[PDB]
Amino acid sequence: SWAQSRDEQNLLQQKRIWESPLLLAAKDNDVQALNKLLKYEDCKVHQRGAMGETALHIAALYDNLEAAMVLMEAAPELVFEPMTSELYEGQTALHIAVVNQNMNLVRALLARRASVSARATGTAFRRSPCNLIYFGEHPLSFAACVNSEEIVRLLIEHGADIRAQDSLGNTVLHILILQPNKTFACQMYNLLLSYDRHGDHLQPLDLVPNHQGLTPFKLAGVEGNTVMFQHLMQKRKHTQWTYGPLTSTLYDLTEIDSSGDEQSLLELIITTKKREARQILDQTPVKELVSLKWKRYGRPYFCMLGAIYLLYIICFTMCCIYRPLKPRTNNRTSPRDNTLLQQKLLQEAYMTPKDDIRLVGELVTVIGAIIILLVEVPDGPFHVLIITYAFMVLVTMVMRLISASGEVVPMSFALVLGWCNVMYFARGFQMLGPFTIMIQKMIFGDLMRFCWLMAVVILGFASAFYIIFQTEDPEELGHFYDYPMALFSTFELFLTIIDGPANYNVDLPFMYSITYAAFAIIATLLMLNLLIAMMGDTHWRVAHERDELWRAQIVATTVMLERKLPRCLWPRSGICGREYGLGDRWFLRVEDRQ
Amino acid sequence: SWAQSRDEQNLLQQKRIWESPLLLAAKDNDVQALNKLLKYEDCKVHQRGAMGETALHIAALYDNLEAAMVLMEAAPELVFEPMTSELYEGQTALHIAVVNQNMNLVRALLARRASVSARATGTAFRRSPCNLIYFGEHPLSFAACVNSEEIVRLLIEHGADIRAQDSLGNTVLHILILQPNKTFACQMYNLLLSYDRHGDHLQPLDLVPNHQGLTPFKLAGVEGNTVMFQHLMQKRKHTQWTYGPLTSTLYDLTEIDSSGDEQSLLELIITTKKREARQILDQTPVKELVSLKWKRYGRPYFCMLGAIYLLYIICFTMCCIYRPLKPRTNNRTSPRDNTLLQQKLLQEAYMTPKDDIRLVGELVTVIGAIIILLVEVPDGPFHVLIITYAFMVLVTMVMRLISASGEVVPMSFALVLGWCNVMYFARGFQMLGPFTIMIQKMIFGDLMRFCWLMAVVILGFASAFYIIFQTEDPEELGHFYDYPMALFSTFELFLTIIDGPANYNVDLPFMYSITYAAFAIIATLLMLNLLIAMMGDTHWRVAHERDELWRAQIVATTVMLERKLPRCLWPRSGICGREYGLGDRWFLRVEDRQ
Ligand SMILES: CCCCCCCC/C=C\CCCCCCCC(=O)O[C@@H](COC(=O)CCCCCCCCCCCCCCC)COP(=O)([O-])OCC[N+](C)(C)C
Ligand SMILES: CCCCCCCC/C=C\CCCCCCCC(=O)O[C@@H](COC(=O)CCCCCCCCCCCCCCC)COP(=O)([O-])OCC[N+](C)(C)C
Ligand SMILES: CCCCCCCC/C=C\CCCCCCCC(=O)O[C@@H](COC(=O)CCCCCCCCCCCCCCC)COP(=O)([O-])OCC[N+](C)(C)C
Ligand SMILES: CCCCCCCC/C=C\CCCCCCCC(=O)O[C@@H](COC(=O)CCCCCCCCCCCCCCC)COP(=O)([O-])OCC[N+](C)(C)C
Ligand SMILES: CC(C)CCC[C@@H](C)[C@H]1CC[C@@H]2[C@H]3CC=C4C[C@H](OC(=O)CCC(=O)O)CC[C@]4(C)[C@@H]3CC[C@@]21C
Ligand SMILES: CC(C)CCC[C@@H](C)[C@H]1CC[C@@H]2[C@H]3CC=C4C[C@H](OC(=O)CCC(=O)O)CC[C@]4(C)[C@@H]3CC[C@@]21C
Ligand SMILES: CC(C)CCC[C@@H](C)[C@H]1CC[C@@H]2[C@H]3CC=C4C[C@H](OC(=O)CCC(=O)O)CC[C@]4(C)[C@@H]3CC[C@@]21C
Ligand SMILES: CC(C)CCC[C@@H](C)[C@H]1CC[C@@H]2[C@H]3CC=C4C[C@H](OC(=O)CCC(=O)O)CC[C@]4(C)[C@@H]3CC[C@@]21C
Ligand SMILES: CC(C)CCC[C@@H](C)[C@H]1CC[C@@H]2[C@H]3CC=C4C[C@H](OC(=O)CCC(=O)O)CC[C@]4(C)[C@@H]3CC[C@@]21C
Ligand SMILES: [Ca+2]
Ligand SMILES: [Ca+2]
Repeated sequence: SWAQSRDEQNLLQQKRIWESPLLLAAKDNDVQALNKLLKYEDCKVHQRGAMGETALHIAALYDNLEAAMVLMEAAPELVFEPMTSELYEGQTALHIAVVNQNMNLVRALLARRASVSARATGTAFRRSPCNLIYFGEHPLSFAACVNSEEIVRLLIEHGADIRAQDSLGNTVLHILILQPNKTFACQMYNLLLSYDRHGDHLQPLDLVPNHQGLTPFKLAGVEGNTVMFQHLMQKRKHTQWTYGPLTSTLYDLTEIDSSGDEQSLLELIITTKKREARQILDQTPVKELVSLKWKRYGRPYFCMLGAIYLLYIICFTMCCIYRPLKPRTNNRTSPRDNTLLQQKLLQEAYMTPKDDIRLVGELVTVIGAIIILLVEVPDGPFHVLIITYAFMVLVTMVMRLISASGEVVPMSFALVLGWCNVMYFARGFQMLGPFTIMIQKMIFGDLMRFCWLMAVVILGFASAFYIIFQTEDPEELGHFYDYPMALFSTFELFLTIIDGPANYNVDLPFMYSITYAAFAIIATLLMLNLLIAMMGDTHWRVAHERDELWRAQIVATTVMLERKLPRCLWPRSGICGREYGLGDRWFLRVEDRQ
Repeated sequence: SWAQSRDEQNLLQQKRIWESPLLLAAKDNDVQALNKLLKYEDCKVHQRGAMGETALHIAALYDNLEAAMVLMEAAPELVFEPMTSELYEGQTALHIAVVNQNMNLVRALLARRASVSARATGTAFRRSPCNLIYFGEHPLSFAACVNSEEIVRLLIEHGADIRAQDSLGNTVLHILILQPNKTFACQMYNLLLSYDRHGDHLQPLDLVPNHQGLTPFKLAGVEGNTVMFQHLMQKRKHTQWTYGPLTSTLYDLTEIDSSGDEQSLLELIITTKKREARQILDQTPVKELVSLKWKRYGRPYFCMLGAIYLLYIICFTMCCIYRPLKPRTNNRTSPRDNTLLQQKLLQEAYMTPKDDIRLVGELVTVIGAIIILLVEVPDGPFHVLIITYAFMVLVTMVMRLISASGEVVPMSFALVLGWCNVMYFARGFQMLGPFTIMIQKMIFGDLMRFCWLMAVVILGFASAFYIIFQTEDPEELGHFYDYPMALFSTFELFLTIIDGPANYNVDLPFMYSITYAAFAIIATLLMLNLLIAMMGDTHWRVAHERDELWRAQIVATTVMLERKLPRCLWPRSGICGREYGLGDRWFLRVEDRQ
């Protein structure tokens, strides 16, 4: 399909080199083969192939200085060449010898008036996961990424705009953050900003956003580039006083903190898929800012929401304890029919003043449900449950207003959805927070992978056991009446949570006692203690990084509280300017000791 | 509040520097800006701000030699300056340039008759956890802590008392033990004691106590400073003979052992909150002294107390086995009323001579209870239980003397409080001692953190299950009658200590079998084996450091036995002086091999 075609275009490129001898001698520099063909007939000086390549392209792509130079006097009208077939579209040979770091050949290109503007918008230059280089779309963006100091100075002299944006809006400082060698990215970064000693009006190149709106300070935090992040912090510092080993220092907090309706750096670190971005979250202004927001305004508001939710769940719980039951009207259709009670009706529900006090609690309940949805629906996993909990009150609101069957099951959902959301509020404690991360990674990581192997062993053995108690007396190790019940027995004999079956009274069915021994060795010993050994590794894995998993829970919570509460209750953190003479910016003081 | 105000006072300091140009040019040395203002109008030569700072202070705090010297001829009447607003109170600039290690500027201060006496009693110099330096309150105490060898010699020449005590009584040798760099603390320590070649009367500076009474030998043991501790031991040694690889050595034991009613070093290491202090407990005189006290007098007395307590608990146990029961008077109020017996009365209790022998045992019991309280109340966790055990005998003493209901429950406390105090006496064995440390750290470390998450899952599911068996026949998986009993069922289905419920006889309630499968995956597999993986780490953690946890149990026990037993049964450990000609001190011989 796609990658098949891309490999075909590589060898069909290899074919048309071997077709034309001018294209062939461009690869291996046979100057004899070159200057024979040039002193001959015209012989297709700009004939293209599948990709749009030329002989000057191939001599550059296979590192031929001499074969290219002889071709230059032969045809100087070429050099402005857009290699263009949908995947290489825009690329020049002046792109090529820069990526190959060929300083002699790009000198001859800039001698013949090369184009340091050319936008390589071909799909092998997009920022995609299927293209394992992203160097930009410009020669100066190419020269920067490959650590090519000489050429970088050379290109700008010939008119290479340091400010030019590619088809994602990224400047060359945005592209240097995306490079995998984080240390060599730093040195080429300063060389481009040094040359921006001109042009300080309109965001002097280290404030210019892309189409996403991010600056190179905020993009280093989103991409997790901590080395570039600690570099750019030094511009946003201010040493204040150095009394011995003490040191006071102000941090800038204009792009780190919530400037306005813009997405702050703490919002973008939480709302990203990249895992390395959460190592920004303990750097020297950020860790102090989160601790200041949590200890002074985040933890008091979170504990008061945790207490109001705890009373509301009791005010839910006590109403569904006292739910309208009555003795039944009809009688037993079977001896197995074994209810002794029945749901009451709304007409005869609220008769006493005792029940008048009850419906207060249920009106506290239902009003709480529409408050939840009006908060949440106009927008992690506890978001899903609290929407499901509000849904389950408004289900059994509807079912009682038309007085129908099965109130219990929408409530049977509701309690465990309701009370396990108190475990949400366990993140407000250092020593209880990452316990819920353990619970998740065991379910979605260890249960949901091994569960398929457990259920295969169930349906194997539970069918195997149900043909042994089908032709028997169903009260006498009646652990198997039904393929439903046999899936309920073997689920609870795998786990050893009910008794391993035996009756020891009657002449027992034979093949069973062979079979349950086969079962109990492989289920209750081998595959149950597989899972216990699995989840023991998950516990060890999450308890190891337990501090940094809790800190990411606090940043997620503090951002969530700050956006939704009104500004008159969440004061802006830090010390304001304009009275201490620093600017209108909002700073933060940190004092340390070395 | 507090730290908010402290940061405001740092930037308001930064404001009033930027207000007055004399204060501004004190920071960055603009001598031009200085000598313009000085050849002008008087212009407030000693105007203060919020903190009481001066221009000579700011030039010293921001390291200006030249700006300070020009200011000295301008106003030589300053230098005696008490910077004084409640938090900086007492501090001189002569304090400041010493902490900044500015040897040229303090030369010009001592040229202009500086004050090496000044007591920086401001709250930013107290020994508090919120001030992360404690260098003392004096310039010589400052110069010592910052490792400033040159200035330390210089100050004493200008009359810096090495013996001066700050507002906690600590001398400079006390303050050098509190410094975090333990190796550089040692070298500056000797330089101050070398200069105490004068003044040997009245405790020659290495015996002088603070207001707590501690010497620098005993303070190094309380603070856990093992490097300073092994240093000061060398003064308290005596090599005795060196026969080949053998070596005999006497240790001093005047401050290590219990000199009298004073608090010995072994008492202060146990009664401290610092954790590093228990690494003193295996140094070369201390480890031999504890082993000598334990093997010769501690372990015999502890095993005899462990045997007398074991007989007393049997003498408690057998009486509350034979407790006054009789057949009941009334009859069954319900079929569920199912006692077949009743408490007897004190009148008809002691009728036979068999019961006369019983009350002997109970008088052994009660006398044992008031002995415990008369021992203990006029003063760790086994202290709390043995006071609670003595309380529970004297509860059921009172209840029988007025012949009332419920003897059993104060006794039901009493047994498990009584017999688990035998586990106290497991510290008298090397291989049984730190088992009780495991039991504590699992309860207060692993249970009491995760218990909140277990109970949340209980009330979630046990409410969820109790609405499924409310409208049923309560004898048929009657594991749920009551929200009390449902909290008792789900506590014992979480733990899988009772059978996972099933009846398999009647048409079963439907939503239950969905729900218990939801429950048994998350309770009996996921969250129960969370705790087993948690407490397995606690076991590994305590069994790793199991020798040094047992040795701290012995020091705690030996000190406790020695204080309470009379002196005529606990002889003073070691070899006395005054007959072997060493002094009146009590020494200890150790023989080793290298
Ligand atoms: C990890 C997730 C695992 C999910 C599955 C775990 C189980 C959850 C499944 C279902 C959840 C609950 C729904 C009930 C469905 C069963 C219907 C039933 O029992 O009816 C009948 C049986 O009929 C059957 O046996 C149907 C089952 C076919 C074999 C299993 C395939 C389904 C899953 C496999 C997919 C492979 C996935 C695994 C590998 C990829 C009942 O018969 P009876 O009334 O007793 O008749 C008496 C006979 N007499 C009349 C002669 C006297
Ligand atoms: C994980 C592995 C664990 C083992 C699990 C087994 C794995 C496979 C093992 C063995 C596979 C072979 C199974 C043959 C079964 C047919 C025999 C028969 O019909 O029984 C007859 C009984 O008479 C007997 O009991 C004779 C003995 C048969 C089994 C011999 C020991 C097998 C295990 C040796 C050691 C194992 C070596 C393990 C390797 C270390 C008939 O029974 P009945 O009572 O007369 O009446 C029946 C009436 N009914 C039909 C209505 C009910
Ligand atoms: C780690 C420590 C955990 C502590 C809690 C663990 C549990 C220990 C708690 C208590 C210990 C024992 C005391 C008994 C109290 C219950 C009273 C009761 O059952 O009465 C009644 C119910 O009423 C209730 O349901 C009250 C419980 C409200 C919800 C739970 C809140 C309390 C704990 C949560 C605090 C959050 C802390 C967790 C997160 C921060 C009994 O009802 P009935 O008689 O069957 O009536 C039949 C109805 N009929 C009349 C229609 C027929
Ligand atoms: C940790 C997770 C473990 C799973 C736990 C479950 C989690 C959530 C799962 C599912 C949520 C949805 C629940 C819907 C229940 C309502 C249906 C109903 O009313 O039943 C009817 C029965 O008729 C049936 O049995 C129809 C089948 C319903 C369930 C289908 C399989 C669900 C699990 C698929 C596989 C799971 C996939 C798991 C992912 C790998 C009514 O019953 P009745 O007998 O006719 O009479 C009732 C009388 N009574 C009211 C007095 C009692
Ligand atoms: C009816 C009376 C008693 C008024 C009180 C009702 C409260 C019980 C509810 C109403 C809506 C509120 C909620 C509003 C929305 C939020 C979402 C929040 O969602 C998450 O769990 C974040 C998910 C994640 O990050 O993993 C948790 C509950 C919270 C703070 C609130 C919890 C409690 C509140 C105050
Ligand atoms: C009543 C019957 C029909 C089923 C009810 C069981 C499940 C639907 C619920 C109830 C309790 C569980 C929850 C309990 C707690 C966890 C932690 C987890 O929290 C996190 O996301 C960790 C990261 C963070 O907190 O930020 C999210 C939900 C999860 C897996 C669970 C999701 C689903 C579970 C199995
Ligand atoms: C009535 C007749 C049988 C006389 C014998 C009574 C003994 C059973 C009791 C009386 C009070 C004594 C106690 C006195 C006080 C101490 C406190 C000691 O406290 C602790 O557990 C230390 C706590 C800790 O360091 O963690 C334990 C028991 C002990 C030695 C004694 C145990 C046994 C004694 C001899
Ligand atoms: C009868 C019912 C109502 C409750 C009785 C149970 C608890 C009150 C007691 C009985 C046994 C336990 C104790 C058993 C032994 C441990 C070891 C622990 O010993 C230590 O302090 C270790 C350090 C040292 O020994 O010096 C202190 C008490 C502890 C946790 C326990 C404290 C409380 C427990 C749970
Ligand atoms: C073995 C564990 C740790 C997890 C492995 C896979 C589970 C995801 C599967 C295995 C088979 C189970 C099923 C087994 C049979 C039941 C019957 C249930 O409804 C009924 O038919 C019985 C209701 C009644 O008896 O009235 C629906 C699905 C359920 C809980 C199960 C759903 C999920 C389970 C736990
Ligand atoms: Ca059982
Ligand atoms: Ca069992």
